[PDB]
Amino acid sequence: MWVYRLKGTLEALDPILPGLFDGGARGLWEREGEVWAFFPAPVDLPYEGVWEEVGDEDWLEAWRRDLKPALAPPFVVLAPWHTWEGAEIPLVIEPGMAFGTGHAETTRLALKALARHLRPGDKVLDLGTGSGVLAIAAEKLGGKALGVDIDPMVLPQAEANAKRNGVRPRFLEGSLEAALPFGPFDLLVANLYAELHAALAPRYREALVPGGRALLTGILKDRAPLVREAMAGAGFRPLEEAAEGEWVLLAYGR
Amino acid sequence: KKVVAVVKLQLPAGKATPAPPVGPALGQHGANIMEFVKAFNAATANMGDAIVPVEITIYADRSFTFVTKTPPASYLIRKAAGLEKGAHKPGREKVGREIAKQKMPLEAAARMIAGSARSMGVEVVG
Ligand SMILES: Nc1ncnc2c1ncn2[C@@H]1O[C@H](CSCC[C@H](N)C(=O)O)[C@@H](O)[C@H]1O
Ligand SMILES: [Cl-]
Ligand SMILES: [Cl-]
Repeated sequence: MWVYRLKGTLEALDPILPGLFDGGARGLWEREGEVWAFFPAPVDLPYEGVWEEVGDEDWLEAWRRDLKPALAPPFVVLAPWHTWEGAEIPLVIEPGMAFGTGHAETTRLALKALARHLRPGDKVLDLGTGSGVLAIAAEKLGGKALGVDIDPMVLPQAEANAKRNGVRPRFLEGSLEAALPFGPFDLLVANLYAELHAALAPRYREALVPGGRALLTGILKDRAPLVREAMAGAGFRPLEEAAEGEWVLLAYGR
Repeated sequence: KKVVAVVKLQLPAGKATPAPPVGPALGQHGANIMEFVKAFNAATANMGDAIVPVEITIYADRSFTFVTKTPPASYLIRKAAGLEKGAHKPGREKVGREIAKQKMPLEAAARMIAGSARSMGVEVVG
């Protein structure tokens, strides 16, 4: 394949883009201060760009090969085409348009914390469910899960992931307030961010039964005090802290 | 969710493939190329052969979202004016001869739309 490299952005180059396509371009890609136009073969163009031949990959194959099962003991997070031989609890998640593919440190932190804290039969709130990964994992561990999200786009994805796992968590649009009537819960798991944890702390307390657990992650290491200060002020007991990379998970007892 | 890339492409409606630019542009960040191709093509199925600007937002766990836009102004002017590839034959050839409202995102912005057409240089009737 060939690329024709032009100085400028797509915006700046707007008048010439139809001509690139009429010349045989199959698509355009804005890069740092350049537009790359991809053609099967070079053509004579009036635009003063530069022809460069690029190496032809099978991009589907390159992507499949570098996408590996994501281990988060006791779970392995697998794409639908993955095979697995180990004894781990499989979680099948399509890597798609919803956070929670299993390839985030925070998702993995929360998966391991679930295995440490979740009692069979207990009621679990997955706050900010995204792909559904954590609510599905909670079902696999013997819990009954409610997964909520304010983003309605993820809920059909979370549903379709639940079908890949033979489980049916309850999925719901909204936030903590919309989950409240389904509680109180035995366990809350929330991979969000520090500031939202600090704001919702007192409502976390109301969401949980006495002795209920809050597993909170999505917390940047340097933002952890905001959550510690807030969960103290809401009357929680600290159970453990867990770290991976620049991220932490903080566990609290009601 | 922390954004790791915002990828701007223009692709042919209904016709994304995993070949470049889609393959390398999404692949660089590990986004699901095949899932993008499918959603893109489903979302632009009723659009003919239009150029569709598309913005892909990729997250640290390889999840992504995308937004499609309205065809480029220059594309619309050209298509409405009869300008096409192929049949350039010896002898006579004819020059060419709303989009402002489709491309506006307040009022008579059609001033550098009628003007872009003349820089093209397409004759306007009224
Ligand atoms: N105030 C709020 N209430 C409910 N959900 C929220 C929220 N703010 C953000 N979210 C949702 O929280 C999710 C965070 S990404 C977390 C996805 C998944 N639980 C995982 O562990 O990987 C996003 O889908 C986002 O839409
Ligand atoms: Cl429920
Ligand atoms: Cl019920």
